[PDB]
Amino acid sequence: ATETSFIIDAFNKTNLILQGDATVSSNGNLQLSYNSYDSMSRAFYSAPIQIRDSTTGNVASFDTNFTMNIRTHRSAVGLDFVLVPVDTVTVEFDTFLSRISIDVNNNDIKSVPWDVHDYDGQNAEVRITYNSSTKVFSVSLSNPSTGKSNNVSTTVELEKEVYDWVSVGFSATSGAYQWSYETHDVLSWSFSSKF
Amino acid sequence: ATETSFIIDAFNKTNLILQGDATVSSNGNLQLSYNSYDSMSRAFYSAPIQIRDSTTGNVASFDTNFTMNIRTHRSAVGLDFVLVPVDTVTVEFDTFLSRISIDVNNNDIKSVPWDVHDYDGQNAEVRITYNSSTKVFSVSLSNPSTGKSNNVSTTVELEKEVYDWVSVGFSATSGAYQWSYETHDVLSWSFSSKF
Amino acid sequence: QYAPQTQSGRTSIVHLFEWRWVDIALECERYLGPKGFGGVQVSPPNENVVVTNPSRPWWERYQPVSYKLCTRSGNENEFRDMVTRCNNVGVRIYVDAVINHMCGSGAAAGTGTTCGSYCNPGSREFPAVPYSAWDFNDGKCKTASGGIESYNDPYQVRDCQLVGLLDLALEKDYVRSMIADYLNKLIDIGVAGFRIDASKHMWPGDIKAVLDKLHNLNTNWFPAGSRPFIFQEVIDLGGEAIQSSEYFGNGRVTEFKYGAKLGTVVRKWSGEKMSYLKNWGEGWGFMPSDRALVFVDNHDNQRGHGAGGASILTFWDARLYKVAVGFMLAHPYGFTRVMSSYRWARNFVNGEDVNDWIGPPNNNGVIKEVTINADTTCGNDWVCEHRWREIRNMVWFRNVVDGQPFANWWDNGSNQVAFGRGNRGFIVFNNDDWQLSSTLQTGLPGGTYCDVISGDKVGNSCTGIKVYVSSDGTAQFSISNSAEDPFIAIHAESKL
Amino acid sequence: QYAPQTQSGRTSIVHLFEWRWVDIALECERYLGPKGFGGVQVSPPNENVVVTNPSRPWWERYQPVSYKLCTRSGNENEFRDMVTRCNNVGVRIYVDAVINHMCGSGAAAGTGTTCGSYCNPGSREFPAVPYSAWDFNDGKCKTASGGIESYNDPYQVRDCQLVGLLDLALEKDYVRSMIADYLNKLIDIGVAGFRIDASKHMWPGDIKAVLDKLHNLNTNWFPAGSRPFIFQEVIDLGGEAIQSSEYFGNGRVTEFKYGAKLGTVVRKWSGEKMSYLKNWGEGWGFMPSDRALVFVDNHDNQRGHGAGGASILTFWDARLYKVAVGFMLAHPYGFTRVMSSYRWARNFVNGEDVNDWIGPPNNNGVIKEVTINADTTCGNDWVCEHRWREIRNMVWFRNVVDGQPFANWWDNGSNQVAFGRGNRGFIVFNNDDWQLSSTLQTGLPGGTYCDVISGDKVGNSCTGIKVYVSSDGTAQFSISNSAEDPFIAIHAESKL
Ligand SMILES: *[C@@H]1O[C@H](CO)[C@@H](O[C@@H]2O[C@H](CO)[C@@H](O)[C@H](O)[C@H]2NC(C)=O)[C@H](O)[C@H]1NC(C)=O
Ligand SMILES: *[C@@H]1O[C@H](CO)[C@@H](O[C@@H]2O[C@H](CO)[C@@H](O)[C@H](O)[C@H]2NC(C)=O)[C@H](O)[C@H]1NC(C)=O
Ligand SMILES: *[C@@H]1O[C@H](CO)[C@@H](O[C@@H]2O[C@H](CO)[C@@H](O)[C@H](O)[C@H]2NC(C)=O)[C@H](O)[C@H]1NC(C)=O
Ligand SMILES: *[C@@H]1O[C@H](CO)[C@@H](O[C@@H]2O[C@H](CO)[C@@H](O)[C@H](O)[C@H]2NC(C)=O)[C@H](O)[C@H]1NC(C)=O
Ligand SMILES: *[C@@H]1O[C@H](CO)[C@@H](O)[C@H](O)[C@H]1NC(C)=O
Ligand SMILES: *[C@@H]1O[C@H](CO)[C@@H](O)[C@H](O)[C@H]1NC(C)=O
Ligand SMILES: [Ca+2]
Ligand SMILES: [Ca+2]
Ligand SMILES: [Ca+2]
Ligand SMILES: [Ca+2]
Ligand SMILES: [Ca+2]
Ligand SMILES: [Ca+2]
Ligand SMILES: [Cl-]
Ligand SMILES: [Cl-]
Repeated sequence: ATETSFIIDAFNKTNLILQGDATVSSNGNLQLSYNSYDSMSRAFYSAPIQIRDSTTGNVASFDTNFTMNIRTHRSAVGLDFVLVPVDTVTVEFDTFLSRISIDVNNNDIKSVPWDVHDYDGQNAEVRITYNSSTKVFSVSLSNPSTGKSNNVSTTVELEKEVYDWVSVGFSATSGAYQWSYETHDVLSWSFSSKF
Repeated sequence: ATETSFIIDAFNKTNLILQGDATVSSNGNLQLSYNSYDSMSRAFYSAPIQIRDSTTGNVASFDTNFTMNIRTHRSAVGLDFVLVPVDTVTVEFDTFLSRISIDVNNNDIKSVPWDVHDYDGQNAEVRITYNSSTKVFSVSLSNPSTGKSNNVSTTVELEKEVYDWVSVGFSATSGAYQWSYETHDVLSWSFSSKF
Repeated sequence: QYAPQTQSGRTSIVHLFEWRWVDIALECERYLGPKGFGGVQVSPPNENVVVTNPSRPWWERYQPVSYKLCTRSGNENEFRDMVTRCNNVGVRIYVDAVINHMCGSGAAAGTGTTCGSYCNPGSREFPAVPYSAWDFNDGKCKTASGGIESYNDPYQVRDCQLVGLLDLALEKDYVRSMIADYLNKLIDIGVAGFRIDASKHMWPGDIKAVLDKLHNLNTNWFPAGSRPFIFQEVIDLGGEAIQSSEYFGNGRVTEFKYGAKLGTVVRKWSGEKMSYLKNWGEGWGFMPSDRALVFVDNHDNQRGHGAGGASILTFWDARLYKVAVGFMLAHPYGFTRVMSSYRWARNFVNGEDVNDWIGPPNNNGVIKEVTINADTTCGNDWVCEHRWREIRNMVWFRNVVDGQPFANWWDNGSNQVAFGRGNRGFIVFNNDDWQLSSTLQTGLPGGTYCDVISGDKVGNSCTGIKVYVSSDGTAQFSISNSAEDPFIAIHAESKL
Repeated sequence: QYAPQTQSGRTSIVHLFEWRWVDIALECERYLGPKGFGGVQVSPPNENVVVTNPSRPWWERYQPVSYKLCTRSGNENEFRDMVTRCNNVGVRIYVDAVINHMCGSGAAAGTGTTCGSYCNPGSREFPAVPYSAWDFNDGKCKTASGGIESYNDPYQVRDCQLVGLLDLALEKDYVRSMIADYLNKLIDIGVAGFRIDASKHMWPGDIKAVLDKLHNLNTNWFPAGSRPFIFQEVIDLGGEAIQSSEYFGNGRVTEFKYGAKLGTVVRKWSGEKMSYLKNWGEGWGFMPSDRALVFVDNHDNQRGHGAGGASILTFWDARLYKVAVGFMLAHPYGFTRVMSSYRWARNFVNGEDVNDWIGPPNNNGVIKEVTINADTTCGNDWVCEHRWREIRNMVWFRNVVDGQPFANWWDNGSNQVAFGRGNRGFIVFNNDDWQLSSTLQTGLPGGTYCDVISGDKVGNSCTGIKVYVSSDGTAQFSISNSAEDPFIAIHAESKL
């Protein structure tokens, strides 16, 4: 088994897998959707993470924090945190539908509405945690400047072979026509998995 | 900047980059040189590690432990721990020359002799540490069963652009003719870098 | 489907974004025809919903309510007049075909449409077509919202609603036929081809079905048996389930990687240098040249970059834009499209531009005419990049070197680059922060040539820089990094 | 350099490892010739240092002291006799050329050599050649030890000492000439080609220089203008600085990836299945077929696997070995080499075999003769894999299908596979833990064929399994997973 932990206070292309319109700016910000529209861009940490040890059937607990800054210029349109098998589990911050969802295999297991206006153009701190014991998956969103918060938790079952190894990262989608201009920035990111 | 840490109690090909005669056995052991001779095999962790942050000139301290089992069946011939720039710094456990060296750019900065007979076919615990403050690079080798130990330390300067990002891993070399049969196993490995 | 159907020798099309039909007709005769432009991409000519908040945005034209040729650009007679007049001077017309959807499902029922047609979006009623609830994908879409929720699922992006737009059931022969009738009416009027809007949101096979129902082009201007030129808008930068290659069988596809990559290089970002353009084209992972429609910026992506950080080059960054457009027009890769825009007020509210929605220059909603100044520039806020000497002369350059192979590449290992096209043209760029002073092999016949970037060949002289190419094809070049246009281009027709 | 120079129709060579010249001569006449074997790779025929601790190991033969044809295998006259007799029955001889080095620098000066020649390794004196201190790379090597310290540095692996062996200065014309004289003497005797030992440790250009000095083959047995066949030993599994491709200009190269990969598949390790062999060859990342010398195991890598964990298959795992060798012999990729070994006592001391050094069967150091039993097997501890029916018949199969394309592949999605070679041969394997019962298209003419794996075609009948192929080329196959040899092979010459 492999437990891994990393703390990124400023990004660099070197240890990342970038797909589509995903780049790292001179000041270390991971930028997605800046140059395109009606498409998806992704950025993953270069090393796969083990969520389930097939040898013991043991599933890992993980915790991750990241600060993002979404600018609507006004998921179908939004920023998603994803665990993609090397059956995807996604945490969607959908600005078009105005909802935050815990999605598994395209099925929204749980979702709460959110007012994008409370976080638009501002640094938002996100924490996603999964306790393999209680099987509780939780999402915390907060605007440290205004004190606003949004939370959503549910129980997800990751005790399946498909979740043995996954790539962890971000997926951002830009819409079409008037929804073509949303940009997404991730300033920092820390992740930790443990059996 | 990125700090990263990982603990592998049993290997898996998934998060590794294997080159040459390097495989992971059914029981989770990283095996090198089992099927070949007179060649080099390598195994690296899939994600590059940042040793030097160009933005601040700051160089990271790192610590790593691994347990190996070399079987001579009796470096030019041996197992080496390497930091390869994405100018290589190597720690050589040379069984042919019977020496342990701290090598940088093929130049042995420091080396001590070792009796391979004290570790042949037995689990050996290795610790390599680098303190960026004192710039001291140290190597500790010990046979936990017999209590034998070998240590070597020196000062290495990693404050160079080439060392910004590196791949960390193992490199094993098998010799020719009567030196064609040495096998190398790595059972576990933990690594941690910090600024 | 891949052949542009332009007149003999014409190699580019220009997007006269939001122009009125009467102005395009005049432009064809007074400029595009004489200047060798191959064609014009026009805004959607079919009836659309009126959006009053914001006030008549450019994007309301991508929300159809019927196929009547009645919009702010003009009516059917004005449209026919334009097509006839342009064709007569050898300039083709390509229509922006909005066929994946109708208007927003949340649109108000009524007659707030550009031609007064009635529609009830809520009940999927478009009596002017006619389309009814059963002509849409509502029951086929797999999502709970009825909208696209994941771009990693092809079924969602093709069968569900794109940003709330009512999604047409393109597998039905009735729908296919209604669209085919619309496109065939245009073909018969004299249109040479179509830009298929939102192609990523339709199945390649469905588009193919419609295309197979199209007539050959009007023999009044086209040879018998000519098929319409087809270019599909598909944004594929590599980060998703749908790939541009899925559409190669229907015609050309927009290569969005082109402008994004070029912009990064010309700006010298991310460690990119112009010397890397040596293997530009398929070498950079682009689609096959014969399947590509290329451009530096398009009507959509030229917006939303007020806050910086975007590599896309537009008229807002004139100097760098001219260099990028010049390189594109000189390079053999793809079929080129030139952009022609209108300027809008870039105003920020809390760090984001709020005028990316603004429509064309207008007087209480009525689009302003394009006025031509004595210096050949445009008034009424139309920027007219196609009229800039540097761009105008480079589209001419492309016509002149048409067919000639990429040759005689040179670079200084940094940002000074040069290359020719057979023995008909040569171009040199200085994107370094220092002077360019070198003698290069141009591959051209000896003689004196007028640089078409700084001037023109008028009569027996050049109005700008003159380049002297010796008998061996070599020529001395001196380009200051402080020059207004840090690049020089010469061709067979600028020779004295 | 790539053509084996075998007689018409012969497609394999066998390594008669450590055999005496007199025994090879007899084997050529009584077996290899009649059975269609193309040639024999012989152990180094030149004088070597005597190692008494361990007692005469196989590896002492890779430490030259002179180029006199005098070793434990025999003397010059016996060697000439062997070459003549083998050539007369159409079996070629390929010499293992040890030319990168002489003996160990730590060897004792003296006359403890196979032919009594004197040498003083310490002072780099080899008067029987002669070579002196200046004919070695001591001053060129960049390491402090004078030995190879890193395989990631080409200069170290080529110019420094390989495991303490005195490294020859191959760039010097004198050295090149001494080696060329040695090789030319062999060519004139009638040798068809050479295995270049330790090629990774010599510069490709240096080897080339020596090769250019070689004579054409002896016209007594070879057509005028024939160049010697060359196969270089280079171990490149992909983990290092030197690549096999660097040697393609000199002749063939040993493809070590072949046996390692095949072994993993046949053993069904690491999730590998035989069905994956569909694109075996260049598809698996191997070198070009026309540059490859392939084999399942060689004299060196067949050793050291007593403790398991190694994928390499050898005579020790007879059942799986026959399947691997059969697949190799049937597949069109590369030029094939069959191994022929002697058995040694696999004894462990603390988890490691201590007899990997043991030399050939012997009586106080004198190599034992190869005795042939009535059942065509060998005595005196020579295993003689080349005499196993299954291997013998597959080398015949390869001759029969020579030139025919890979065709009619079939697989059950697991470990049951089948394929043919044009219309001359077909082979089917069952490596699954269940019965194989299927009717397959063999591509062969209708008729009854003798399975050459379980028996032979003797007179008017088969001694083993019979396969009945219908007029349409289809045939019923039934192979139990409990069969001694879980595979069947038929060809044009086993037809009744
Ligand atoms: C990511 O790290 C890379 C490698 O350290 C940085 O690239 C280097 O930046 C240094 C300092 O400016 C230069 O001296 C080197 O020439 C660069 N290497 C190359 C090949 O460009 C890069 O700046 C980092 N990016 C971020 C956003 O931190
Ligand atoms: C993500 O951030 C959370 C919240 O700060 C971290 O949890 C805290 O760690 C701090 C510092 O060690 C403690 O003082 C708190 O007791 C922890 N909990 C809370 C609710 O504050 C967590 O360590 C972070 N995880 C990662 C992977 O960076
Ligand atoms: C490394 O992890 C991989 C993925 O979990 C393991 O492969 C799986 O093993 C499980 C349990 O035996 C099987 O159910 C799956 O079918 C396997 N996946 C595949 C594609 O084989 C693998 O066993 C692990 N290796 C080690 C040494 O732990
Ligand atoms: C490598 O192993 C060393 C030695 O055990 C670790 O250092 C010790 O950590 C333990 C457990 O936290 C402490 O009790 C000791 O005080 C530490 N020092 C010594 C000398 O024992 C070290 O944490 C390990 N490093 C990694 C990266 O795994
Ligand atoms: C997970 O939940 C268990 C059981 O409630 C709790 O005791 C434990 O502290 C949790 N572990 C982590 C890593 O959150
Ligand atoms: C490195 O050395 C410094 C200075 O002697 C010491 O204070 C510190 O504890 C060390 N840090 C690490 C991470 O070893
Ligand atoms: Ca969802
Ligand atoms: Ca955008
Ligand atoms: Ca060294
Ligand atoms: Ca070996
Ligand atoms: Ca649609
Ligand atoms: Ca050598
Ligand atoms: Cl477009
Ligand atoms: Cl070999």
